[PDB]
Amino acid sequence: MKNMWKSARKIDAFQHMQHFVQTMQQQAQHAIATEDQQHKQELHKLMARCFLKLGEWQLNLQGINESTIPKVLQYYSAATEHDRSWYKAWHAWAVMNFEAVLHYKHQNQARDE
Repeated sequence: MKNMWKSARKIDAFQHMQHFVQTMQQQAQHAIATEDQQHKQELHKLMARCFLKLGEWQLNLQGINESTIPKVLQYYSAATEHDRSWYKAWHAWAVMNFEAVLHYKHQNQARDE
């Protein structure tokens, strides 16, 4: 799916990503055991990478606005929750929040006039 996105097929890849992460969450819910818990850590890593890609691709497609910011924020928060010790996830989450701050500042300036 990363290759699909790199092939310019964006919307379909993103929808597939949503479906795949939902399925992967369902599988996690189905996953309860010790060695299965290790596979669940692997699941968390993979699906946190996935959530980061969901946030990034939704940002790229739908741009930045009041409606889009909550969804990507939710994706990145989920990614951080899945892996708290991944630099990319936390950096992306902070970058998104900072961009939201800048966006609201810009609309403050617009509202001033």
